[PDB]
Amino acid sequence: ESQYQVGPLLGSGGFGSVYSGIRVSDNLPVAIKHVEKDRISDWGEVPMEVVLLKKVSSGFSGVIRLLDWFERPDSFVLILERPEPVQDLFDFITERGALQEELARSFFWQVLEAVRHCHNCGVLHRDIKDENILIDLNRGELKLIDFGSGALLKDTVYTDFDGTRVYSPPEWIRYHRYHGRSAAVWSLGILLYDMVCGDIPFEHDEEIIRGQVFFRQRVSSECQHLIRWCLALRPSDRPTFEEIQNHPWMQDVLLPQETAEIHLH
Ligand SMILES: NCCCNc1nc(-c2ccccc2O)nc2ccccc12
Repeated sequence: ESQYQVGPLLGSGGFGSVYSGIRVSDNLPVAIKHVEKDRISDWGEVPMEVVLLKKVSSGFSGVIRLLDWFERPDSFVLILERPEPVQDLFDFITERGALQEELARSFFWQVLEAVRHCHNCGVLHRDIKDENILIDLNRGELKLIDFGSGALLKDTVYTDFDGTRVYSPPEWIRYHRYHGRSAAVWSLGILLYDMVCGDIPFEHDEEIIRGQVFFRQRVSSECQHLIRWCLALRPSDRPTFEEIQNHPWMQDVLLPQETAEIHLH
């Protein structure tokens, strides 16, 4: 209360309410996110989201870092990093339409680096999508947000999910079972299609199940191939992170600052 000055509401939804703010001591820009305890589904040791953020908030990353948190009688309050100026990937794509492949290559690469960092830290995000990706527009750097539906990463089967359905894999739709990495890779396929086409490939359960990809925009063969690989119906047929980043479409990525200079300035 006295440590932060609160500004505008930035967003609200299933994750709670997120406000802009300034840390009073040093003027550091922050985001202040409130969520009601009753609206919290999962807990650890605090909300699971706090556990997962601390595991990935150490060191530098393509993840929005947790700086502090507070418990109130009926809510938890998270103090998060806030780049300025910033825009989420959903609003960016909405404003600009399908992204040029060079731009999509750079963004997608940074998303992959961030997700690998989560996985190395023992964290599975479970809601990778355009709305959960922030763009620092000056540095051309991408940051993941919203670990509110994530879990500790494990090698056994998940039978629960509360992420975004249209990014969820066919095995979740049919069987209510998935494994972490291969489900992550599927959502990455949806994300990459979204970047180069300006919209998601599937809307209904049976389209996800059928897994046929139609391209509504001109997209290179190499990119279509990577997308179709990530969206293989058999989880085991999907690429590993390593195979994604060694894919020919992923070669010669721009540096983030180059990306900002060319595409964001
Ligand atoms: N797509 C909704 C995004 C609303 N804005 C923002 N949302 C969040 C945010 C939203 C949900 C969960 C955790 C989070 O950190 N964190 C932000 C951090 C800095 C700047 C903006 C932010």
